[PDB]
Amino acid sequence: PWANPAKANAFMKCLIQKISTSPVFPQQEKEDMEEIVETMMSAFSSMSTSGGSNAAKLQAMNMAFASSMAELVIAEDADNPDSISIKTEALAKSLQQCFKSTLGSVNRHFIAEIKDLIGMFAREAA
Amino acid sequence: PWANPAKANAFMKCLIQKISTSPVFPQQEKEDMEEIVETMMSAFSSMSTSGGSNAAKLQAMNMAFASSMAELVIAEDADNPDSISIKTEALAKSLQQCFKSTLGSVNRHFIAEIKDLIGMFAR
Repeated sequence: PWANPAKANAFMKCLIQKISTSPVFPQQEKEDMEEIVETMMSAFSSMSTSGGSNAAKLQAMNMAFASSMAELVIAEDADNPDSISIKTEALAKSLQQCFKSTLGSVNRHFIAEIKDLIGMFAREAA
Repeated sequence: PWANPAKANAFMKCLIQKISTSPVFPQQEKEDMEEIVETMMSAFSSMSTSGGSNAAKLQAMNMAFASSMAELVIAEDADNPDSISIKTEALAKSLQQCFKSTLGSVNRHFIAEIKDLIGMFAR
């Protein structure tokens, strides 16, 4: 995944541009996805050595970022499993494009865990 | 869950005290868990209540806080996955008493979610 704050920050700014410019998500989702990832990037700065190694911490902080986006897609459209499916692809593609415009290679390890987080979080509502 | 700032600080102080006093957790994980729970709870205090932390924004942070503790346990399986239930039940206990001592009852949902989160993060 990411490590340097210069990479995680530019990843969020790309993501906040892809999300806010995505008509798939209603305005209630565009600003909630805004503050959710904005509260995360402010946290990926208050680390142990800030932009440092962390490992366990950086890993856990990545699953917090993934679960926050995974649940947000679920919690805002749990009534319709169809919208959940189309917004998962609209979110995942916005991720993959930002992995390319900041790193140059998509790491499916973080994207597959999101689709596994969305898949599990969907059934917990059932 | 720990939306409003007052509720979040009491749960934070309880959790940090329960993790530091636990013998199951090693020395390093007590530190990394403290950083994650202080980092996560400061995110809850930025919005809080039901207006700033709406249901969608709250439930996202809840599982974010649940996954941050779940993966931290999953990552530091330095004793091997062979024995991670001891750290799962210990985190489950520490959450149950902090639930009762700061909110009145226990939330069997947020507890079993961590069980699902730890279980799925294992594979």
